[PDB]
Amino acid sequence: EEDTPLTWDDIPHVHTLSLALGYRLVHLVNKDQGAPLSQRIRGVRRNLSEQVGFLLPEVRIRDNLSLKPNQYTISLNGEVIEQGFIEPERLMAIAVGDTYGEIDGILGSDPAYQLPAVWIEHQDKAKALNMGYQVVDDGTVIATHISKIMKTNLAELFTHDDVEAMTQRLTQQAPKLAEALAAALNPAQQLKVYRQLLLDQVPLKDIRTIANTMLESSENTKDPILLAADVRCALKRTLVNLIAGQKPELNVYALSDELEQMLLTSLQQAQASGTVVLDSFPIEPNILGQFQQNLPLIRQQLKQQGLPPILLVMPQLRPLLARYARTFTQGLAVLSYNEIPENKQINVVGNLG
Amino acid sequence: EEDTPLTWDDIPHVHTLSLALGYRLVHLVNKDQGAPLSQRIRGVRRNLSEQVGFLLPEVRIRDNLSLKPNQYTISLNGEVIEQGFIEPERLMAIAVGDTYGEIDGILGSDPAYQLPAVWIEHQDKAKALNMGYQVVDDGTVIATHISKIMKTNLAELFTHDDVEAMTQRLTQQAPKLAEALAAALNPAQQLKVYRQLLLDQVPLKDIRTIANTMLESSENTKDPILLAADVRCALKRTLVNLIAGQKPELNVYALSDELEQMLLTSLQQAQASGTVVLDSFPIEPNILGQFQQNLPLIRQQLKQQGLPPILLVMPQLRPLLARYARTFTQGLAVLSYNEIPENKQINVVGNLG
Repeated sequence: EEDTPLTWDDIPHVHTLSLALGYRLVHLVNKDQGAPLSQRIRGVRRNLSEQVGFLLPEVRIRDNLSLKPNQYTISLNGEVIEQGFIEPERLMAIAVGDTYGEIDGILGSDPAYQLPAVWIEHQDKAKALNMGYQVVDDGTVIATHISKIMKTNLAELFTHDDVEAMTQRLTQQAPKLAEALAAALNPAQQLKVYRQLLLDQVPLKDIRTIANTMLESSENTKDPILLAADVRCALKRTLVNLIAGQKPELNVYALSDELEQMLLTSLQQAQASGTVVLDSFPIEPNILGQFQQNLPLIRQQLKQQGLPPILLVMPQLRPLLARYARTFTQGLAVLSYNEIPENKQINVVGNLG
Repeated sequence: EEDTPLTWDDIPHVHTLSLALGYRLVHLVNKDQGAPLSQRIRGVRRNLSEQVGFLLPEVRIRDNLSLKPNQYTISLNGEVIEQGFIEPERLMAIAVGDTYGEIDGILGSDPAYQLPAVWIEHQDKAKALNMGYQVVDDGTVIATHISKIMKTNLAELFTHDDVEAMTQRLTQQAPKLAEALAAALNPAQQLKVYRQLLLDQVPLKDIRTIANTMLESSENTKDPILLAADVRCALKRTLVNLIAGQKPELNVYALSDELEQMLLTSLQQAQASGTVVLDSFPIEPNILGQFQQNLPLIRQQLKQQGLPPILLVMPQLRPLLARYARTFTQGLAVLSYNEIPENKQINVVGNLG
């Protein structure tokens, strides 16, 4: 009543990641009933931090009664991105596709990868564990969802303030490099580069061999898409090691010489303007529908054989097609030619007409 | 009599928001009779502050005998904007449209949204509450009116002094961003951008992901309408989340290819001059009457189906049509194409001939 001063502080900040927790599943943060979403959530936030190099933000957790008593929503920067439904006390199990037999569990879905799911009681673990199922506790069904959301939205999770912390962690290793890098690219320019690297989900663990490449290639162009190409050409090793396995033989698609040429025409035309697009899209010659059609099949065709999906392109089209594979197909990999080692021999599968 | 020095201080300042309180309803601020307009008014000024991000001004309250003993006027920056009439002691109830039955209450109107209203005694609440009505105390009839006035005039409520407080509240989060933003856009330039964002009523809660976008896009253009487009493309998520619901399917209008083209002609023509208008209006080819005619129907046609009103345009016409929907229709939403996610599939309703 005597809040007679309202101050800007009364306005609550917004947070990058936040969890909404409905009634039936608030027995997960209460610090007594073996709160998983203070360790399991840190489990993901660590076993993914140390993997992608930069400390992922702190997942905050709130419980808005506004929603159904047994659901949760994950919010990126202000508001929901994905919203799942948790069974009251029936643990979920997944059948990868090699498991056989079913259990009495109520059908559901996998909120992570859109797989069929059965929600089984706490006792039937044996029947799941002895039939070959992939059972998971309640909290993990969330934590895996948060992991997928982080791994997808990696870009927006990298703030204009980590670019300070990255240079700190890099001065710890090569203290003379940053002192020569920060004077070559102002942090506004650096961040765009890390954004372009994290969009296509490239790990920034070995920051030295990344600042080295930015410092090198900074002379020619300060464009943050020509720079993100060079860093990827320098990380070709870990790129392919993460996309495909250590098997030297490699299977991938390739652009159809016709369609591939048809695009380069568009880029050259748009080159009339001052590269109005960086490379994300210069021209939409109505083949965008053809793409939005094939790229799902392109993922699925290679998912008729089990091998991970990859796609080869010209380097000049590399940065473009990354945007499509980032929106249309939830899973893909667009690699250039020079981004693949001369060690791993590749095997084209076919064109795309 | 010995006020022999008259000093500039004797001149009373003017205030952004101020309330006028006639006789019959001064029993609302007197601090004894459960003064609602020191808590309810703060109720709105808080549950709207924390929503739109920036601390709304302090509503001042005065009682000029000049007016009828039972009316009130709300004043923005010097003088009345809206003026309501309060029944002596008969509480008002509203029938949303789904409620059935009437009560003895004297007819009136809803000062908020122009709805039919009945003013009932304090006892008939049950008959209202058991018939399905929306009854409200005297003070709330005001407080809701103040809320509507704030939510409409948000722009003029954002002073050239908050741009200091916004950077303070943003240094609290990303202290290295402002120190790199304030050196990129002088506060005179920043404010115009926040003005353009608040005109179409976009929340500024997540200031980090807004300064980030202004800092980014500041290289190309310092025009505060090309900047307000990029911030909205970056907030597309919360934009649509606030206009429509979380339902992925979406229904909206679209410009008639003919009329849409007819405007772009006008913009290109005006491009002869140095973009004499930012984008609010380059050319009035007498289709302004057609607009002032349709936009009311455009609101109402979609109010024949209950779904919230939206309108799609070209991005190059986006900033223009925002001015019309800000004046002609008290409620509308003009969204571009790139301002809508690729997640929510849209459903056009029809052109506008």
